[PDB]
Amino acid sequence: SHTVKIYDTCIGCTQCVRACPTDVLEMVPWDGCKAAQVASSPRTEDCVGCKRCETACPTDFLSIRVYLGAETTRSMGLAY
Amino acid sequence: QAALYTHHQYIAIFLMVGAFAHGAIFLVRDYDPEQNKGNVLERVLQHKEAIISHLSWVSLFLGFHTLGLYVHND
Amino acid sequence: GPGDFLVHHAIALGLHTTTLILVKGALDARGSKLMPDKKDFGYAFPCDGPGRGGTCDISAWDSFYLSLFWALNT
Amino acid sequence: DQSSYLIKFISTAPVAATIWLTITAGILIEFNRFFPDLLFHPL
Amino acid sequence: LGADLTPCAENPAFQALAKNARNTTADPQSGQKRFERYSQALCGPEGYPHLIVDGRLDRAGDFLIPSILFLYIAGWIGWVGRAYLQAIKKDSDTEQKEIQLDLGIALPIIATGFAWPAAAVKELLSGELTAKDSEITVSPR
Amino acid sequence: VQRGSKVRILRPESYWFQDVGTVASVDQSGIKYPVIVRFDKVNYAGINTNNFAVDELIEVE
Amino acid sequence: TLSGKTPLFAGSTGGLLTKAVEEEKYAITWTSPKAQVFELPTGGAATMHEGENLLYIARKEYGIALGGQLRKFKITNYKIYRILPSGETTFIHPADGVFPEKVNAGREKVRFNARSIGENPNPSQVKFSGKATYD
Amino acid sequence: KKARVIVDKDPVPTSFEKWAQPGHFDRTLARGPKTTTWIWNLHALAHDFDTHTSDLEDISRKIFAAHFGHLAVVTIWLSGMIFHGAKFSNYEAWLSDPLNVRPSAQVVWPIVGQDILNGDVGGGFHGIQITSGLFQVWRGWGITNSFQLYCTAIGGLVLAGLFLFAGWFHYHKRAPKLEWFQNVESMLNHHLQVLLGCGSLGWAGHLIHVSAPINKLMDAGVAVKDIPLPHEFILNKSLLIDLFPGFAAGLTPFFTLNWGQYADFLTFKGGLNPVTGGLWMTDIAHHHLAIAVVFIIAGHQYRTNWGIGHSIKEILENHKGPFTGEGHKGLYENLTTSWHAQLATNLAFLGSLTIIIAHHMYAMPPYPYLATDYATQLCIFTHHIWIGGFLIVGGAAHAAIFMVRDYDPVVNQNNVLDRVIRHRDAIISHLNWVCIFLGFHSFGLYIHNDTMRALGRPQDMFSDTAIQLQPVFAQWVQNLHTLAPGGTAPNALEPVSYAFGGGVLAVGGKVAMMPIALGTADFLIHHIHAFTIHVTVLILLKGVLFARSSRLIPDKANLGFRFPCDGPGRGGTCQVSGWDHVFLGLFWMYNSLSIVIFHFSWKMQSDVWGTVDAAGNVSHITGGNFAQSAITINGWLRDFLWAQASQVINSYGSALSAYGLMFLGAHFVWAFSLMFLFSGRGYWQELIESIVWAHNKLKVAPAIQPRALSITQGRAVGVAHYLLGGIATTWAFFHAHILSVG
Ligand code: CLA
Ligand code: CLA
Ligand code: CLA
Ligand code: CLA
Ligand code: CLA
Ligand SMILES: CC1=C(C/C=C(\C)CCC[C@H](C)CCC[C@H](C)CCCC(C)C)C(=O)c2ccccc2C1=O
Ligand code: SF4
Ligand code: SF4
Ligand code: SF4
Repeated sequence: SHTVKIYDTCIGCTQCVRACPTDVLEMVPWDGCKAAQVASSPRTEDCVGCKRCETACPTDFLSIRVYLGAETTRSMGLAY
Repeated sequence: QAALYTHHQYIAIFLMVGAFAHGAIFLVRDYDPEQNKGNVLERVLQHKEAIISHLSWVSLFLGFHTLGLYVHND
Repeated sequence: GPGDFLVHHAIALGLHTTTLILVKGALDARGSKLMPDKKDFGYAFPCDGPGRGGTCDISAWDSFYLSLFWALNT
Repeated sequence: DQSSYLIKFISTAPVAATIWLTITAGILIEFNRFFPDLLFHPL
Repeated sequence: LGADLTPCAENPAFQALAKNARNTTADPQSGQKRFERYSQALCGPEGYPHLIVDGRLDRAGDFLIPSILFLYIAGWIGWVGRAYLQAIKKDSDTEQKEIQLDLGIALPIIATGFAWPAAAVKELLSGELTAKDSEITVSPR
Repeated sequence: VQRGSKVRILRPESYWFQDVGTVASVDQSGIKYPVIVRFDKVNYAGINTNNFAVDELIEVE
Repeated sequence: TLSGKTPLFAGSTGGLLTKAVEEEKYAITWTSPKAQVFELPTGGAATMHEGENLLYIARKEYGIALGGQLRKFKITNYKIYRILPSGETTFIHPADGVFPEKVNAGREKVRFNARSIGENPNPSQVKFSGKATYD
Repeated sequence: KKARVIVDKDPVPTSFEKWAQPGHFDRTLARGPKTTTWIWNLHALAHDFDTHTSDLEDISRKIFAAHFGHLAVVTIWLSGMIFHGAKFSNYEAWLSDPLNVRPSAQVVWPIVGQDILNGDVGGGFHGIQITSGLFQVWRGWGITNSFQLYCTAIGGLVLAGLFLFAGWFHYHKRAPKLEWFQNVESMLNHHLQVLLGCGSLGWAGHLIHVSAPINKLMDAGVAVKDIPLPHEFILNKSLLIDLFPGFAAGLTPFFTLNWGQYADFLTFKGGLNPVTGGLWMTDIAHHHLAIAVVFIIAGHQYRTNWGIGHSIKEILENHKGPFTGEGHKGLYENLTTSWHAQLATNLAFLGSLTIIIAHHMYAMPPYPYLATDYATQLCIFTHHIWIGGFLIVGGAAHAAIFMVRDYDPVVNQNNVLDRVIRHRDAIISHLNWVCIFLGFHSFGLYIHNDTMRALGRPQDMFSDTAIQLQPVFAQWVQNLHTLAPGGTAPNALEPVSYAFGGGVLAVGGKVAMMPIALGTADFLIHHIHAFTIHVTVLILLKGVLFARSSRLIPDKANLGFRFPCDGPGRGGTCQVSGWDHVFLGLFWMYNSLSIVIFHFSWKMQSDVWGTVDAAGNVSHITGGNFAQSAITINGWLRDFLWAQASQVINSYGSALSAYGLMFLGAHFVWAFSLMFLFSGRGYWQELIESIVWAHNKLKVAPAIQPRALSITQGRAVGVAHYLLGGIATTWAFFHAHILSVG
């Protein structure tokens, strides 16, 4: 599966979570930013590696990164 | 003579592209900035924009005028 | 004579432009403005997706790929 | 004012370029019409 | 200079070409006038003017004079272009002034572009030509 | 640094690294990147604002 | 456990292949206020029933996509289930009953790096080691 | 409800304000440029009116006004062509001597030596030889002097003025409401009866009263000065009686159904006029009269304001059967609520029609002295095939744009459109297969042949002298059409085309048209056409059917019509959008039509066109080398491309030199395209970073930040230069060749 890492530069805008077409990401409590929430990637086995989350992320540089790893049936987006 | 010149010039071209390919693989996989602190390799990377911009110029400069003269002549 | 002048200048263009592609590929292999953490993704990778304006052929490997067209042209 | 709007349109990149490169082409074409075949400056 | 170069007025190949010289423009003597001018050049065996670009003063017309005239016009264009960009950057709507020319700003700059070499030297010897490497954006190393 | 102070960026992965931006606000709290800096030129995503830590900034004005 | 009647005009060549029998299958359930037309994940205009609807889908992305379309119909009670060939139905979205874009207490940070992305080590440093530069 | 004129008065105030506000029309663009991507987006979105405003009424008004704009520029162009004919041509010399004088209506200025392009075209005139067939059009019109062209040109400039005013008026001053636009029944009635029906009746009038008499006298060898002016045939009846006795009968035979009294000026001759090698004016007259009647009848089908007539919605709704569920129910709403659904249809069928026109015009040359003008014949065929192919791909594009933007599930549930979406995997899988089958059993035969010939095994080839593949069906149809006159078309004298059979017809020394025999080389090339069309359709149909979704991207409709990808995930999703299928279909359209015009060019030069000996023996331009050469790729490379490129490459220092320059220029533009197609944005943005660094270093960094072209623009620029370069090459090739041999 692909690896999705969140970095402490996250502002908790939730845009990555909303963008994700396979519900990999979710918002979890945090004290690090004003929004008081950080992105998390609990379900990276469902990550297809589309990088919609990175396109969504408004921080410079990105606070979410997808590192494309071992390809599986779920990661290759196969219905067969 | 034609075969042997073409053959070796084609090989030379592959070896030259490989040299730069493996040079890029070195930079991305092997190059330690901390071990190369202050040396010629770090300095080259420090003004890489200046090197690439001047290469862009020489290429454009050669390209415009050489194609220009050929097209003029043609 | 004049024919040898124009074609030597075409060869120079060829050598500088192949170099430009490969050197740019080498010196941007570890990162650029568009992809600052490029070293984390290695030598060969498809892209970093259509975000930030699009990043097709952004890897150091993709400079090797582009350079060989110019190497063959030259 | 409608004059100000035309001047702004004339000064817009593609219209400004067209007028300027037409003048530049015109100058070059006419110079070559009255002084053709200048391969070098004669001495 | 070299590779069977003779004065064009001595090369039989040139005279042969001159007798069948095509009229470039409406002027019916334009064909002859061309070969009359090109007679002073060096011609190869086939009778085409070859240009010598080594900075020989007796061949200054070939490349040296065209070079000076080009560098003066190209430098004008570049300086006027640079001048305008620096002028509009001091205003508020700089991006709009790029795609929609402020002729009030542009035309005076264009007019004063004849004196670009003086302006280029002055600005080179004032540290006002370049920015500092530390104040220009760069990629991570 | 405070509101209106021109700052140069020291973050090397920042689009605006060694570019000048205006400090829009400084969040008076314990957050790691409290200083909101606006920029004249947009990045590749098209945004012109970003959060920075005080150590990543040099006040120039 | 999955209750709901299959929507009308649910048939197309874009439906379940042999994977659904051999590897895994997904279901998406939702309660509709009214019978209304909706575009299927893989083409075709299907009709929702008033009440519980059950649609089998090859990929979880079909469920999330359809979920997004159901939100445009003012429906937010959709549940996606992964179904294995042993008939082991697993409720997978929303994981904890709250939608992931909304913050819920109890969720822990997963794959969080307490650094800026610029502060990752060089590939040379983690060379011949198990770890990567983003670890 | 009733069709009626209903407009809003002064909807948009006319002012230059918005001319000074680039990108005013889009909310995003209105904010202004920040990067150079903005400058591209401005042009890209300019005429995408659906993105300007949501209001269908405002979109309909913009489209109606824009059309008056496009009619004005086309009228300016047609007026220009006729003006250049009146002022800068050898038309009058060409009328006096059609066979010897070469048509020319473009004179070059004497500057930088380009006057060489003003070649000796005959009629003591120096200019570029034209291949647009304007001289043959004007001769067919019965125009015999420069003054008649001047009048027609000025008339055109006035019509172009009227079209500009109309477009301004019908947008800024009196803009029709959406009600008006959605009267499809009234529009079809008026466009069938007036535009086509009355246009065809009107033209029958001109043919019968002006063209047929003037052409008949010119074919009788009467001097152009001696021929009466076209109004003298109306004012002086005696002159017209002398040419066509049927006019003696007057208009009473028309009203009393004694139509045989007009058999002399309304004919069904068939074949070609032996003098001119064009269709008979009297056949063309009767055609346009018959067309006019059928159209005026046809355009009384649709109900407007008087109950009588069909409603198209009821027709569509009633056409359903046991395979197609609700059938054509909901398609009326698609075609009356989406402009893209209409543009898709109209581009697909106008494109298909333009290709039919290409075929019908070479085989049945309708204009006098067209058939023997081999340069015009080749060029108008190739031209109209290209226009046809582009329009068809446009049809597919706008079909995909409709599916993404304007398709409603509610309107289109269990109808023909809905049901095709539900077996799209079965459609595309079968079309995929037939493409591979055709590819192997069409192209593979050429590869078989090349290999057999190369191995010194000609007996093992697919050829007329080896393993034959005779196109027996096309051969059988040719025979039926040849036997038609006297048989299944009793009142025809000759066949519709000599291409089907009959004799060699010759005008001057040259073959106007003769029978186009089909053998193994014709069977092979026809199955190549079938292949290259089926693959283009595979790409475009896949584009339209998978525009909204696929098994890969379920929510593709949300990403839109024109997006570069959905990222490197799922293995990589590059070029999944309906836009990207159009991009790929253009290359295949280009590949397909290239082989069509190459087929036409070589087949006509080897088997049709050529000189005719007094005895009647036909010596063809390439001496019938098609049968044995056009069955291998080597034969195409050698006997077609290599052989016929001699004229274009040897054109320097002559009047055809321009085609030699265009030939290289086009090869360059084509090769340049490969930079855009083979590369990606990422590389170019990183190169621009370093160039921007140097501009920053010297304080010349632009406020509008430079960006590499978008992924989509990269592809758009790629395919644009590829098509331009490729097509322009063949254009230069065809001209230089056919202006020498033809
Ligand atoms: C001189 C010695 C040399 C050595 C020891 C290496 C070694 C290596 N190279 Mg380098 N390289 C070299 C020269 C060399 N290279 C040259 C001259 C070039 C320029 C072309 C390159 C360009 C290059 C690139 C771009 C990359 C490497 C990579 C590598 C590594 C992996 C290679 C691999 O697994 O591919 C497996 C082998 C193949 C895929 C071979 C298939 C390609 C051949 C040529 C196909 C030929 C077609 C067909 C057979 C002909 C048909 C005939 C027709 C008539 C039908 C390995 C460390 C890779 C790496 O990641 O480095 C760590 C990598 O990405 N090399
Ligand atoms: C004929 C084919 C062709 C041509 C002309 C080019 C030209 C160029 N390439 Mg490209 N390239 C090509 C094929 C080609 N490439 C292919 C197949 C690939 C593989 C994908 C690439 C991949 C590639 C890479 C990776 C790079 C290049 C770069 C370049 C530039 C080198 C700069 C230079 O020396 O020339 C000077 C410029 C020219 C010769 C351009 C043409 C000048 C025109 C004709 C003048 C036009 C003016 C005229 C009035 C306009 C008329 C048009 C009208 C509509 C207004 C040059 C623009 C490099 C670059 O950008 O360096 C700066 C670079 O890094 N190319
Ligand atoms: C004022 C305008 C200006 C100035 C002073 C420069 C200066 C420079 N350019 Mg840049 N450049 C410009 C505009 C300018 N450029 C534009 C509009 C483009 C987009 C085509 C580029 C694209 C570009 C590339 C790709 C490269 C350069 C490079 C360079 C450097 C080397 C010289 C060269 O290669 O010329 C190159 C010239 C061109 C590509 C054509 C220039 C087009 C026109 C003539 C300039 C614009 C004039 C403007 C419209 C005038 C308006 C003035 C008015 C409002 C008063 C030099 C610092 C090179 C470099 O980095 O060297 C280290 C390099 O590789 N430039
Ligand atoms: C009556 C015919 C017709 C009409 C009214 C339209 C109308 C439209 N098209 Mg459709 N289209 C058509 C035919 C037509 N098209 C054809 C024949 C094709 C096949 C190529 C297409 C393929 C197509 C695509 C792929 C797309 C459209 C889109 C659109 C919309 C936006 C267009 C725009 O803003 O262009 C702006 C104009 C430009 C960017 C300039 C175009 C210049 C072209 C590329 C090259 C011209 C070269 C020329 C022939 C030679 C001169 C060369 C010389 C100058 C050097 C608009 C509704 C777009 C859309 O999004 O729909 C909603 C869209 O993405 N069309
Ligand atoms: C010469 C260049 C070339 C060739 C050979 C192909 C071939 C193909 N294209 Mg491609 N295409 C090309 C250029 C080419 N393309 C370019 C430049 C583009 C960019 C626009 C595309 C974009 C493209 C699209 C978008 C599509 C295609 C499709 C196809 C396939 C059509 C089906 C078919 O005919 O199968 C039959 C195979 C052939 C005709 C190839 C030659 C067969 C030989 C003669 C027989 C085999 C000999 C022997 C047994 C070899 C093995 C033995 C050996 C190992 C010892 C076919 C494989 C389509 C497709 O896949 O649909 C089915 C499709 O949709 N292509
Ligand atoms: C070459 C190339 C580029 C680089 C090309 C670019 C950025 C286009 C820029 C060219 C235009 C012509 C610059 C015009 C600048 C000014 C408007 C010119 C002003 C001067 C005139 C008035 C004379 C891409 O950006 C790209 C993107 C995606 C896939 C492939 C490619 C690709 O192949
Ligand atoms: S790469 Fe795609 S699937 Fe993976 S987390 Fe990001 S948005 Fe979700
Ligand atoms: S990772 Fe980026 S997009 Fe996601 S919540 Fe954090 S800042 Fe927002
Ligand atoms: S189109 Fe470009 S950005 Fe998108 S997935 Fe392909 S390579 Fe990556």
